[PDB]
Amino acid sequence: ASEAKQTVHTGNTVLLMIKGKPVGRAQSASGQREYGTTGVYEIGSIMPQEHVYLRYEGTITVERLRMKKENFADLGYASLGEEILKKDIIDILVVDNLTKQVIISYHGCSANNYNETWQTNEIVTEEIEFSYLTASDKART
Amino acid sequence: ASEAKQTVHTGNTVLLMIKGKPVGRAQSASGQREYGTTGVYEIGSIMPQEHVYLRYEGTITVERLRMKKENFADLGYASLGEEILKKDIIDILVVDNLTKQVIISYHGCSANNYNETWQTNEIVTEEIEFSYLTASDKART
Amino acid sequence: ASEAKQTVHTGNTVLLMIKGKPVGRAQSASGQREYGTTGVYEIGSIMPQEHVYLRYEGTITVERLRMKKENFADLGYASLGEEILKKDIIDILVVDNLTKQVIISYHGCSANNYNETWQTNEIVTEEIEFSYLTASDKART
Amino acid sequence: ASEAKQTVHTGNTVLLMIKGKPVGRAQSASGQREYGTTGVYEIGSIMPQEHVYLRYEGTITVERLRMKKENFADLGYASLGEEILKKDIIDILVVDNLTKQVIISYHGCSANNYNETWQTNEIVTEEIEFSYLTASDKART
Amino acid sequence: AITSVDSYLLSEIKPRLNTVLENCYIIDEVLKDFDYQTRESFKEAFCGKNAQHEVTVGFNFPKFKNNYEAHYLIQLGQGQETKNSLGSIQSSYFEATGDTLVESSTAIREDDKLVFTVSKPIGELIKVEDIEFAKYDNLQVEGNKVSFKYQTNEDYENYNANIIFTEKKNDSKGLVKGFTVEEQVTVVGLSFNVDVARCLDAVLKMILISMRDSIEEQQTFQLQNLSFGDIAPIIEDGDSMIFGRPTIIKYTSSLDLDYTITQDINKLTFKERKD
Amino acid sequence: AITSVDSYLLSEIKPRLNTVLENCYIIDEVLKDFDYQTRESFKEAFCGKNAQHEVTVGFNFPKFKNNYEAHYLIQLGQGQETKNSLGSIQSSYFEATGDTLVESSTAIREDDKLVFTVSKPIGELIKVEDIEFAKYDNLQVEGNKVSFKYQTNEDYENYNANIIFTEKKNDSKGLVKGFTVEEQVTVVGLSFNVDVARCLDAVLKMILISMRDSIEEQQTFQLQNLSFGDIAPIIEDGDSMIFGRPTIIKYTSSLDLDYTITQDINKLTFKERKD
Amino acid sequence: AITSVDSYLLSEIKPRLNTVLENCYIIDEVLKDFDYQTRESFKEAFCGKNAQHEVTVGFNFPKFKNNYEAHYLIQLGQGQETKNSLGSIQSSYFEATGDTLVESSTAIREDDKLVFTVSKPIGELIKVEDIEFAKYDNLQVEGNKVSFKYQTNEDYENYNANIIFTEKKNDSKGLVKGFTVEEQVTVVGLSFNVDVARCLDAVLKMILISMRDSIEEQQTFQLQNLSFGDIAPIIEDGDSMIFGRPTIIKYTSSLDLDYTITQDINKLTFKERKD
Amino acid sequence: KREDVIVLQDPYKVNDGIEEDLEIQ
Repeated sequence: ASEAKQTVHTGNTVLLMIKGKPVGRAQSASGQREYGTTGVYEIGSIMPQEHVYLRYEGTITVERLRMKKENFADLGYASLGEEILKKDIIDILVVDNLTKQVIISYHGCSANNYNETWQTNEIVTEEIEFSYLTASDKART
Repeated sequence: ASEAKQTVHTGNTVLLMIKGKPVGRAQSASGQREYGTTGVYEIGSIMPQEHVYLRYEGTITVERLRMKKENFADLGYASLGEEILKKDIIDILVVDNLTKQVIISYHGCSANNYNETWQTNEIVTEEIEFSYLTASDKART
Repeated sequence: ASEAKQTVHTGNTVLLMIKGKPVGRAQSASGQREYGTTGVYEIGSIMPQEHVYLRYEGTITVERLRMKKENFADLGYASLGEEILKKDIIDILVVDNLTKQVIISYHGCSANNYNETWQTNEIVTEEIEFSYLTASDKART
Repeated sequence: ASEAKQTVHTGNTVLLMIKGKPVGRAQSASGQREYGTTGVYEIGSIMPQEHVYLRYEGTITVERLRMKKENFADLGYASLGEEILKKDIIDILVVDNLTKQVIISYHGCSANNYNETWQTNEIVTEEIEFSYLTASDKART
Repeated sequence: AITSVDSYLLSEIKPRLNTVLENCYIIDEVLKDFDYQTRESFKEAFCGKNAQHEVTVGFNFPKFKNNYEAHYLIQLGQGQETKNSLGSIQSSYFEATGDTLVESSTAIREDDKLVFTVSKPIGELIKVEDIEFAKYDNLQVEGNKVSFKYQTNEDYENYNANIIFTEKKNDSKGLVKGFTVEEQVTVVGLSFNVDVARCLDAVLKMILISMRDSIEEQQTFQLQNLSFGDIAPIIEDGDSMIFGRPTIIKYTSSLDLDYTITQDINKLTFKERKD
Repeated sequence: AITSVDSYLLSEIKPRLNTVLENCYIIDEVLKDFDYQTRESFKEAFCGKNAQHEVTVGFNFPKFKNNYEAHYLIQLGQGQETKNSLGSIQSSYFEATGDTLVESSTAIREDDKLVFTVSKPIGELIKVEDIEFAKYDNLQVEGNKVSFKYQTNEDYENYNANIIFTEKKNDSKGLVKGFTVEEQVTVVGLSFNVDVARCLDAVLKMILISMRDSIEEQQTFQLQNLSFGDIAPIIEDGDSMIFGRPTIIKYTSSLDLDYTITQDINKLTFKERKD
Repeated sequence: AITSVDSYLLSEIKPRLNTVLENCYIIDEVLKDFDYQTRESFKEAFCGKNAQHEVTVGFNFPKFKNNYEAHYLIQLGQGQETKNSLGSIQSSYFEATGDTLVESSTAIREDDKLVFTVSKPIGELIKVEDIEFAKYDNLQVEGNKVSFKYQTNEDYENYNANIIFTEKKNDSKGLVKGFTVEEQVTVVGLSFNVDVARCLDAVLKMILISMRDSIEEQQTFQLQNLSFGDIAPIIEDGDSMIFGRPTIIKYTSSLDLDYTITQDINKLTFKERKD
Repeated sequence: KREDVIVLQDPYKVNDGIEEDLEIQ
């Protein structure tokens, strides 16, 4: 039996896709958003009379195991030097394994920092952190 | 036997409710309040002569498992871009499972930051932190 | 046998009392005091010629399990909004279970911050931090 | 057999003494000293030509289990308020259990901060941190 | 209030299990995921008002023979102390209070007040269903009955309310001394037919789920955890094996005792001194 | 919705295993790494439509003799509770919903709308294959059938679509109370020939891989983990030993129950007070 | 002061258990949660002054037959060292002191002072009930008796006070050398009737709760922890089984020894030197 | 099996009024 009213997402029901290509052996991803809320304090009140949105900052991180082929450097998505200046924006999509419907998409993603670890006793891993213009959860049912 | 004089609250005796809707698969929530107490020091005393309240800052966090439906983004409570500017305030209520009486309510809640984690070996989780104008524990017996 | 010359205090020989009322299901409490000692350095010496007391800062924290009744909010000791401004000072007493003699008392306690945690797998807990004017260990034998 | 040429100090061969009184149920103590060494850098050298001593700062901490009698507050060594201003300096001695010879003595000790912890499942503990004028290791054989 | 988890389990299980097995709709809801064959066989055997076969429940080591077609077996298990408060203090009470009771009570008219009657006196009123009395109504409790102003509420003269309240025992006051205990209790279903055991385990799980809304364990036995063992042959020396899947239930309760106080201050002797 | 992992495993394994053993290409893909001898022997024995020898699957402790040439043996194993929500609340539903169904349905013409028919009514429409209806199409569901505007879509009058949807049971509303359970189930292949056991284990691994795309465990039994034991002689007392390599499968599922609510507000009584 | 936990347990248990079983009100308070049948049976058997049946307590391995209707069995268990101080120093004393005593003593009139007499001399006065002597009262202890000024307190000539004090042994002084020990002691109730064992365990728990207010374990045996085992058949070789539920009690105590000092300084020899 | 752990008194048999070792003539 399978009652959809209580289902949740997991690692086996999600795909990470770039330019249609599913990135392989991807391990984890985290998303952050900051609206920069600030309160307004009058003289005759310790309490904040109201809150206001001021600034939108958002970053997304991706952890991956470096495949011998189609690594982020080979794919051209990342960069290692002045080649970065010629790299255009990208959109990173999280799409449902079952229906292939979209769960959340990040628009105008741009790379922030690049990390790779070479270790003796463990598989090679690399991490990338992007900064995006806007997020979207459209194209739903 | 059940002597009410010693009972305490637990995860099985509490409900988290928004706009009447009970949020599903909610895991944890924390509440913080800062009165900004400061002392007054005279010249002829190392001791603080008195303390005074100056500033009220309060935040509440919520941890949840992303259901495939009725997630904070789908519910319209959260936001992912400029849609936030059209989102009005909300009130988050913690209500007793037994009696449906209120334990504590936060008024004029506003969103501060949004966090979601996609991981391979664990269920998806998301965290939201709100900033509220005032708290209340009224409507008791 | 029981030789009092070596006895020590423990959780089973102490009571935490406010306004005569013993607070129930209290778990822990910590007390801090800072005299702000500073040294005096002359030109012809690297060593500090003397130390002097300058400023007295002290805080006490209390951890508790939220009983369904007589919680810090219901007791009126804490506050959740502008109600705080009408709350007067209190004295928090640590008294011996055996003799009901006093061990240490804090005078002119005032609330600094308020923390409460709602969790699924554990009993609800709340923490309060107070700032006090003076401490006393009088009324002994 | 017991060859003294290799012996070391331990918790069973040390006593902590104040004003001749051995403090009871003392657990640990740490001592810190800072000479504030700084280098001198010329224009024509990246290397530091020489180092110089500038400032002597030293602190000692003591951890204890609060006995029902002769606690640091009852002994008059510590203080809880303006009584501190009438407390004179003290000398804290670490003396050998075997010979009663001195190992290290701190002169002109003055109190910096006072910490006490009341906990439910563990014995009560208190911590004191002193600031001293000078240290000495005289009176040896 | 010392806690006997086994007796509470038995008292909760017996009527609730009988009610669940009474009707077919609930059983069909429970056994949705199971196959047609086992579901229908269990329904034919045990389900329905007129069921010929019947399940039973009891404690371990009974000197008499026990039915092994379908039975719930309970044994007490281990226990541990997990948390304590300062001085072992749990709560303070001014009036001795017993169990928490829920009673239905239709509203009644009195010359100045609408009232509800109750079986026993009131130590404290927790909640009245779907009511939030204001100052105007001036809610007052006077022993057995609770009352509110007649005039402005006169539309509700026969309100079919229900009440959650607490018994009153004495007017004395004292302190509650005790601690929290983390206890484990084992429950296993027995049947020479394995499919019956599986269905019995599923029913057990459902009634454990349903119990979480109960007043007593909401107030006394919070933090319920479950753990299931493997299907194993309980006995091999009979003509046919006994099959059962043990389950371990965990609870947290506050063992406590009321320490009375005879000290009551009613006068003050403020006098000065001279030298 | 109580979960019976063993029955789901059996239902997934039997048709899928039969289909996999039906054709030789898939088996050759599976057994790429094995040597020629064992691969070809297993293919000769079990593979192909016209295979004379056949594998079987069933639960443990069968009273009848069980074929030990090649068999899949299942036993239930342990279970544990891992995570909980506040008040044990999992989800809230306005309309009672059963299983999630996938049905193929060719498009049909209606005087104002193109429509798809379905076997059973609709509680909620999740997805229509390769379609993202816009406002202009005005997607509407009316019981059994789903519909969209005829005129601007008239090219697709016979679109061979398929539908993922959910059954409708009642119009009542309630709350879902339950928790998550982390369960372990053991599966072992049996054969007096060790090579057959190895190949059987490989086939088992492949079908477990293939199952991850299934709807039910995508919705119900997430977080699949595997663990393999050592090849051991299961029995030594026969004329020849039985060899098998147990495998442990882990799953996470949400045991839950639907708690109905009869409270429905339809009127408001806002009145002032006087003094 | 070396600690014998078993003897202290026996001495605390015997009179306290007898007093608890003396009256019915306390037993009814204890057994509130139990069913009517077992509660009333235990009350009939053991409770009341005129009870015919009686419980017993003793150590393990008694060479004589021991009553197995209801008995408390004690065994010493393990122990461990947990914490130490510098030089193993625990405390310093100027006057040798024995146990801490509590004595009731009615006030008496002396020509200049009100006084209380005591059984034995005083090494140190900890507390006098409901009194906080000021400087004016000039509290003084002179061996057996404690005294305060007559004139301004003359209203209290017959004050029914009680005293918590400490015995005096010698005028010598020394050091206390020792450490802390974390000890475990096992206690189990025995009965061929399981219900009697359950009730006995509940009574044991209550008396352990009550003991926490005792002077000795407040001063010597702090940090009490409890742990309960499963109900098990202690013996099967008799005509009928023995049933018991072991309980483990933990304590923390300070094993210590008084090291006397003969060095006493009474003169000083401050002299200069010349060269 | 012997009765040690639990002991019950000897059963209450119904007596007969016939004197034992009774002379007859």
